[PDB]
Amino acid sequence: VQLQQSGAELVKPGASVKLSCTASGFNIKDTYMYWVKQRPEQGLEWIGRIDPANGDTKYDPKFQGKATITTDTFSNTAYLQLSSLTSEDTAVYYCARKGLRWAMDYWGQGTSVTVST
Amino acid sequence: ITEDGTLLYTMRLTVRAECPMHLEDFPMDAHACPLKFGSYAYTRAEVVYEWTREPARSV
Amino acid sequence: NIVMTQSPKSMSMSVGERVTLSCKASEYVGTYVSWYQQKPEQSPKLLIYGASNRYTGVPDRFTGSGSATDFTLTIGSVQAEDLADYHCGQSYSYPTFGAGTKLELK
Repeated sequence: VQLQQSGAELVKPGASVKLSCTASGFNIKDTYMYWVKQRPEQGLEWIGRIDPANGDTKYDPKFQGKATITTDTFSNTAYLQLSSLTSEDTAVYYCARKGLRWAMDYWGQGTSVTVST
Repeated sequence: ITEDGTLLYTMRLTVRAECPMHLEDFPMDAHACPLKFGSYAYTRAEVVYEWTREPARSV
Repeated sequence: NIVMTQSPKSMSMSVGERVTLSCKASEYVGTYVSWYQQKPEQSPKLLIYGASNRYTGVPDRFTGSGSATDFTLTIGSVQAEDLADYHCGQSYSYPTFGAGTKLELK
């Protein structure tokens, strides 16, 4: 109904990041939550999902280890945390929720992660 | 019953279901046996069904 | 992994003519195929969920058609506010998206 993502972030290479996504209009427990990155003029790439009811999470294999997704039932927020990132992942990151036919009906506005020195 | 009002309801069944077979290649034949379920008495405007996990992992 | 192939990669066209976008699935994905529209600097917007189910607020000129492995998004009476990237994504398994189609005005 309304996903509110954190602001844009500039991060030094090799550091860590913590993106946020506050849901308004529904309980995150009632759906799955999705994080999706998109490089400039490129296709959408799926990172992983979380089930806030249990905390069970799944990750795209190429994001195994590098990304971790956690939830907070109290604040109705989903968190994407990137442990150690190079310059390649200087892409926008999207927060979306599961929809009717397992479609992604509501997306976040996107947090622009740019990395340089 | 979870405190938020979410219900889990499971039951053990033995289901016998029609599998219409086309036996032209018998006994070298392969079949796709369906299992269709839905709501009696409730239309799509009242009750909808969805798979609990990814569809590929829900059976 | 189910890889979805989207064709054409880019296509230019004129207003008011029927344009069809095709998506191909590597494996079986019954009808859990979605079509998203992304205008520049905007998040994707769900247009078609399932196979051939318009999402609320989608004009009746957007038509989705599906199969086990072949899906198409058809725009009928095209308008000038349809210039956007179009992505197809499967949801039968862990979600994967196609490259997308960059619509152009010509």
